[PDB]
Amino acid sequence: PWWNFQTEHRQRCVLMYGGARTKNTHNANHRVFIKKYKRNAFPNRTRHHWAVS
Amino acid sequence: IAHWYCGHKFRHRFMRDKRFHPSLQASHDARNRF
Amino acid sequence: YARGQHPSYDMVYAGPMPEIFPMRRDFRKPTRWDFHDIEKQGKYRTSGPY
Amino acid sequence: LFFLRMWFLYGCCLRFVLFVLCYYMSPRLPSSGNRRVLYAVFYLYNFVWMLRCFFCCFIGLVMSLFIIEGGGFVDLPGVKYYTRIVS
Amino acid sequence: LYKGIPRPAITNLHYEPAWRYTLYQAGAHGAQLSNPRSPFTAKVLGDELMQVRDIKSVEHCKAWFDRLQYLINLHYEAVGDIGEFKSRHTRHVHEFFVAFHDALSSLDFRDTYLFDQFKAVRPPELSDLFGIFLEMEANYVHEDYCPRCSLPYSTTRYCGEGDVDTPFRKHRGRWAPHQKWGREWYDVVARRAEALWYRATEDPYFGTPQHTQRQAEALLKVYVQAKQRGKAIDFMNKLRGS
Amino acid sequence: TYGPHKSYKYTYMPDPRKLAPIETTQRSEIVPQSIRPPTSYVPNHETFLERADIHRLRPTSDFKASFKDWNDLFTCDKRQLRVRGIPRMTRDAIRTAVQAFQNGNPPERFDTKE
Amino acid sequence: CAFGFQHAGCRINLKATNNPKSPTHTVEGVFEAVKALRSVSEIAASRG
Amino acid sequence: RQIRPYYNLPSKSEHGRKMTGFLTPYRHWMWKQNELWRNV
Amino acid sequence: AEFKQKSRWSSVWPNMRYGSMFLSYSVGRKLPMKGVNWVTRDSNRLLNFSNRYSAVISDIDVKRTEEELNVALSDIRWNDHRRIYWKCSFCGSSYRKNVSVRTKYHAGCNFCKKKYPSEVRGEQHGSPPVSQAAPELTEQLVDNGKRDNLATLAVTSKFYAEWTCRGCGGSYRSTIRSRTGQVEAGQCTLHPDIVAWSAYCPSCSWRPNMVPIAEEVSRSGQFLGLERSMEELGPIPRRKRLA
Amino acid sequence: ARAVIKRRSPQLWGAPGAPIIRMRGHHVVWKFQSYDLVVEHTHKRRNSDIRLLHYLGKHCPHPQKSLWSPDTPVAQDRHLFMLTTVDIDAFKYWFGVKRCRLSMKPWALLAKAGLLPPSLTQNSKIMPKPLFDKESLMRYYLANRKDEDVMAREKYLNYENSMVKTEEERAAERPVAPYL
Amino acid sequence: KVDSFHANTQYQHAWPLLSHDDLGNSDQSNNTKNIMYSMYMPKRNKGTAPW
Amino acid sequence: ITFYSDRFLFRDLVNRREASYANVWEMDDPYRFLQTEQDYEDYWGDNYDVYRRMFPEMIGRTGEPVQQYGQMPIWAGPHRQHANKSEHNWMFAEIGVNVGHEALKKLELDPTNEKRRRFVIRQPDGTLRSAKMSEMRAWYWKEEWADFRFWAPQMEWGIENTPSQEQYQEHVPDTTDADFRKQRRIQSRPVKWFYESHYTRTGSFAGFQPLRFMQRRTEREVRWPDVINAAVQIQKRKPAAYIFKAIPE
RNA sequence: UAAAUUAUGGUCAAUUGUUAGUAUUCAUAUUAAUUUUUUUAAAUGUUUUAUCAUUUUAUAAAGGUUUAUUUUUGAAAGAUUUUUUGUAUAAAAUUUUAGGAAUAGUUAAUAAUAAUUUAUAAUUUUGAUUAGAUUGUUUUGUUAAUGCUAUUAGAUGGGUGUGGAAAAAUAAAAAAAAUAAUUAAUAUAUAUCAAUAAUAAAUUAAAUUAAUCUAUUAGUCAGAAAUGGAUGCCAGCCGUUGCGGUAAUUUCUAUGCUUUUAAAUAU
Ligand SMILES: [Mg+2]
Ligand SMILES: [Mg+2]
Ligand SMILES: [Mg+2]
Ligand SMILES: [Zn+2]
Ligand SMILES: [Zn+2]
Ligand SMILES: [Zn+2]
Repeated sequence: PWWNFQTEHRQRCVLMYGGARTKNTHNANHRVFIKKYKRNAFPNRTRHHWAVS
Repeated sequence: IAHWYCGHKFRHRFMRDKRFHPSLQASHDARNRF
Repeated sequence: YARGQHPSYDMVYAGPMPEIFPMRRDFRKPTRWDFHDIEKQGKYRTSGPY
Repeated sequence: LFFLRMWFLYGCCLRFVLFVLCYYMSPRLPSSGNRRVLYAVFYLYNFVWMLRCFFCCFIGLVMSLFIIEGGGFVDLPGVKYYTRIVS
Repeated sequence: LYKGIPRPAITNLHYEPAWRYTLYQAGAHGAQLSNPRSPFTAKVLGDELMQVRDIKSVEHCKAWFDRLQYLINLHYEAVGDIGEFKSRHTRHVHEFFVAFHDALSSLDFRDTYLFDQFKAVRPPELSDLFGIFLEMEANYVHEDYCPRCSLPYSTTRYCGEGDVDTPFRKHRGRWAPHQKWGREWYDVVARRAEALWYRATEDPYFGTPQHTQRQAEALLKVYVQAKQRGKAIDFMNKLRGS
Repeated sequence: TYGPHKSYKYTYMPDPRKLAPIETTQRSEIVPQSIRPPTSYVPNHETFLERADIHRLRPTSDFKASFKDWNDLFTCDKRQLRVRGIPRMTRDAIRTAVQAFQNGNPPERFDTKE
Repeated sequence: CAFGFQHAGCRINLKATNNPKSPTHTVEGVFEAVKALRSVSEIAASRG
Repeated sequence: RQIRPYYNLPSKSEHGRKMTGFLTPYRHWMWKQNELWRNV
Repeated sequence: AEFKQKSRWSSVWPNMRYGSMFLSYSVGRKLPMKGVNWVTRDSNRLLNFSNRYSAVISDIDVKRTEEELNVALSDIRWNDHRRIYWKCSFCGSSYRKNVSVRTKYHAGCNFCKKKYPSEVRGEQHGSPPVSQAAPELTEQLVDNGKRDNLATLAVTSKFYAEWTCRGCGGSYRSTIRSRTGQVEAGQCTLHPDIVAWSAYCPSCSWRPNMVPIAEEVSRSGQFLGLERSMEELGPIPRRKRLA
Repeated sequence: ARAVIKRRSPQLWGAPGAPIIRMRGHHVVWKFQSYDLVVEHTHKRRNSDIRLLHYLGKHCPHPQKSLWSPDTPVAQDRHLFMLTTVDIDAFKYWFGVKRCRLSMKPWALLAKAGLLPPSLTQNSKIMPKPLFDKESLMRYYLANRKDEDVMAREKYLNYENSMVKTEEERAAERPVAPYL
Repeated sequence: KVDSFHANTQYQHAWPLLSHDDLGNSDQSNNTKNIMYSMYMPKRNKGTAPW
Repeated sequence: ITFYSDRFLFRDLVNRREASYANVWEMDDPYRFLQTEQDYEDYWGDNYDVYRRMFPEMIGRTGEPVQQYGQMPIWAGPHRQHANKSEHNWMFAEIGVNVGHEALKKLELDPTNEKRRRFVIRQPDGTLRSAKMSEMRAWYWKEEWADFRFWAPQMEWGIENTPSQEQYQEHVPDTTDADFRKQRRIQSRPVKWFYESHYTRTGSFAGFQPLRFMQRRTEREVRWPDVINAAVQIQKRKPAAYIFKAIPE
């Protein structure tokens, strides 16, 4: 029941009447970039990857 | 705007988006933008 | 009416529907916020008028 | 909001750290006094990182492990991490 | 106009009605018996086959009317003790009649096919039904039972004790004390009788086009047993003027 | 952080329509059950298990004591086999052998241990 | 509600965090919005 | 699967399976009776 | 205290049938009802309403409610919530239920819930009673003192009563309508050979009912179940054909 | 046809072939269990949606009271209901035109629905499996035997075209006089 | 589509409400008119009127 | 809200100015406002006496009968005869591409269509029959029918309709009398639609939001103090150390 | 360059965070999710046969791909029989990085050619090639909403090349050449998924089969609610403005109070 609230969820096994049963993939994950190279010594020579792409 | 995308400041993300702007897309009139 | 010549009495020509007879007197019905003593209106007992 | 403050958290709100040093730091004026600062060390992806945090936890025993949480903003100029409350 | 392609010959379908062909019948693939009431199906089956297939609805209506008649016979009088500690109630037959009327009429479940079988299933004794309800209502006014729950005062003190379908006792409710007879309950019974009388002619399924002397005498019995003097007088005058 | 704004909870109101009595009919009435008498090939439930021991991972021979007699062995269901502390594979094997014998197939299976 | 409106919705500076934000601004902005409202009869008269 | 009776021909071979695929003439006859029901 | 074996699946909620009511399995459901406190007074005591609940008093179990539950007979109220042991005297059957569902509702003996041939149609059975239409079955019931009460039942009723089979003198459970083989019209028809297969207990019901098929196969050189159809085979209107 | 066979879930004649109707359902708590009649290949990958020729419909194996219907005194009509949603056109197309296969559970469900005869799996332990004798079968064949012409006609109607055109329809369809 | 925890295919064709046993609200003996209107029937969004 | 030109009335004005009548009663008849059957229904839908005779087809009088289908022969005979006999009713409804669309419910339920939706009810005795109209409609998403034209239908989410938890998130005794919270003296309960006339029952309506119970964008009314929350939650203060029970139970 | 009407039709668009001279979407709300109060294994013997063999059993996680992953009916379904009819390996578009430059057994023609033919070859600033990141074009979350923010499992070279097709080296919810089973859905050890778990948070009882089970509600300056003692810019508190200088409504503590209620805290 996606349209139901968090506290209103009595169970999660099936949709009781109808609708769309969709997986709640967690978008808010706070992915982290770890700097593994010196500022002027990124291995690539043209494009530099300094953050989550 | 997710904070991890591009730089910490939001203007980094906005500048990164501006390179995909349809009006400023690379062509004969606007070339070698970067 | 079939040839579009009958005088059209559209619903919009109707004005307000007046109250012909007075319905009744609605007396103040009792509620939890109307008590002679305020002792029975407590945060542990009363959460609203109804 | 400030997102560069929690650099050493690396996403997770709780950071499992060890204990090496504990000294005292003077908060930014005019708030005079001494506040207990914990110099702690942890290892993440076979890399050791050391950080200074606020020692909010009250001492009731001897502890070698601690939990670092983001906390709020503190008047101390430079530290941005709090110790987990004692349970 | 004429450069690029000649006009397709299939455009003639829009100008010549002679080419509109349906080489096969609408239900030539075995669906000729899809409609149960079509003259084609009726002719190909026969009257005996028709009654064979409609015996299901016939027996459904028969079961409905048999159960209604049994309930009426059981609860003809509203006062008594049929079981060990259960009493007679008009509410059971009222609920069954409401269920029947909803099956016949309510748009939630349009089971109106039962009405087709009223001609051969409806009992002549049950042809007058609201008169039976008025008679039961007249019997309901015995002074030794609670006007609300129809339970004796001597054996029970709370309304709805010993009744399975009591509406006066919810899951976490409180027991309701026996109500004593009075002019308020007499007028309640009078208003119920008036509503029954109106429905006796308003109902298109069980109601009759003209009222019955049985209904009139049942209503008079209700009035005399509920002690409605001016109401009974006015009823008699309107009966004379009917 | 503080929590849900309002914890949505609902009362329990009994439904007379849902609590109305329901017609039922025992499946044994439609198809009566029976227990096959022991035959010459299988005089007892003990030798029944001995014959129904074929898999190395299904030692049905060791559970002679659990079953009291032929009636118990042919009456106990899968749930009873579970509550009698019998592993899943061997209890399923016992149930399948019993059902095959009831259908008319004696446990004439060659031992595959060797 | 004091003005008597029953079917209306008012929003100031989108999200509340957006500046400026003060009680005087909150009162004067909504009062200006209500003052700058044209009634249906007035609009019809203006359109003729 | 294919049922293999216990009273079948024992393959007196240690380098392979312990039982053969042949069958008793009674087993062949009773198999035909069972196969007749499959055809019905 | 009470100590038992627990497994990971042991915390799975049990299934609840349609007849079953709301269950207070969770602590959130248990707390509000545990909040209330009960007491047995003069106006609350069940023994003071024996003129109305005489059936309840008769069906209650005097002895087993004192040792296994430590609740007095005079302490039980007519609207009691705790489940006590009952000995239904209509068939002498032991069960455990509370008094609130026995007085407010009618929830007594589980076996007597199937007393009538139809749960929906209680008293609508037009069939004669067993004591009249089948005198040969009253002697086959288990002698527990309620034989006459069970004999008063309808022949087509769906009571689940015990029977001492003549095959091996064993007590097996069966239904009286299944035993008699007849059913009330409008209900689901039973098996054609239900009388033959319900004559004995399941242990000894195989060979006697398989004697006739052995005789038939011996006589005819083959066994075929379609002889029942053949004896029926040995005018009817019909519709037209469109092919 | 693999060096190391997936011994847990083997099949016959390899993949992909012989579309078969099954009843797929995720193993959940029994009170939330519901299967799906569906036609798929013999071999299925990790996700069942890869090989899915057509979807037949849901089946709920839970006996439920008929709350939608009014409370009727009919005893048979007040028995528990086991609702199953099935498709007829696609089932017939896959069964006849493509000659698919069926498993025992879908076969039993369709036998209940009236589309198929009872499956071989469901049998009454009371009645044993009978035997046959050639002499008695020949005696019955001689006792009753249908005519060859009528048997050919009924076989033609059952298998080949059955919607025939009679002389009335032929006379109606024949061209009208002006173009003769 | 089929044979999964979130397999949303059997919910695309109309079906009656399931009341075999307790589905979290004791559906086996509870009049679920309000429950159907407030939880079971799909909404336009969280908290909106039933669709 | 609509704005017409100030000369919009000319089309009707010329008709009124050039209308001619034989008599004056024809000119001033009181039913000149009604032209179509919709107007007649809207006018005479109040009283049942005129309506029941003027519009006999409004009330459902003849529905789809239930028939039994010819069973398919089973060549196995009595061996598989028992298989069709179960203890539960088996309900089967056809689906497909054409079938199952709710927008075409009238065509699917119409018996005059050769492609109508098909149903089978296998009774426990083993015979199959056509489903009732209720059973046929049960295979579609439920819809609420209501018409406020003449009589107000039973409105959902009311004082009496909603139960205690949905009303105030607290349990109140469900008594038929002495209910000050519900603002009533005595509620003797007859059957809901027994005494009341059938035509007065026009259905029910539930296509709205119960604001007290559930609303869109449940946000805190004012941030500080933190005690106050959204208007959907109205609760009283919780007592401390309510009561203890000596009896084990 | 004319108005409308034989009158609401063709089925709901709607925004709620007590701030703090002004500029600029950036502290504290709500929803969704993670986090404490201990919920939550991926099973060990696949089978048959003509016997030292043969026949049936074809995509699980391993290896980091942005101009990229594309193919068969020769097995099977499959039917009086023989026989016959057809294919198909190819494409097109969308392709990430703050600070951006060269790439390569290489393009085309020819052919069952050329490690050694012929030619002014091909890729790329309209962002190439290496490098970093990430399993690709039906999945979520938030909102009134053009947005923003997510998603999964699996195609990682050949080298006697079996097979129709390499997908071919532990990993089932696949009954696999005799009806093994249909009273079946219940499932006891070692790494993992949601069957993982959301259950009238306190007053009249469970139409049952009685089967599983405890955690401190957080505060009390501004802003629901504080008085006495101790400390005296010290110890400490802190979402925020800040508080603590000897009357501290902000600390510690006694007691008392507050709460729209089931936590607290952080990312
Ligand atoms: Mg970050
Ligand atoms: Mg790469
Ligand atoms: Mg000061
Ligand atoms: Zn009373
Ligand atoms: Zn009993
Ligand atoms: Zn016996």
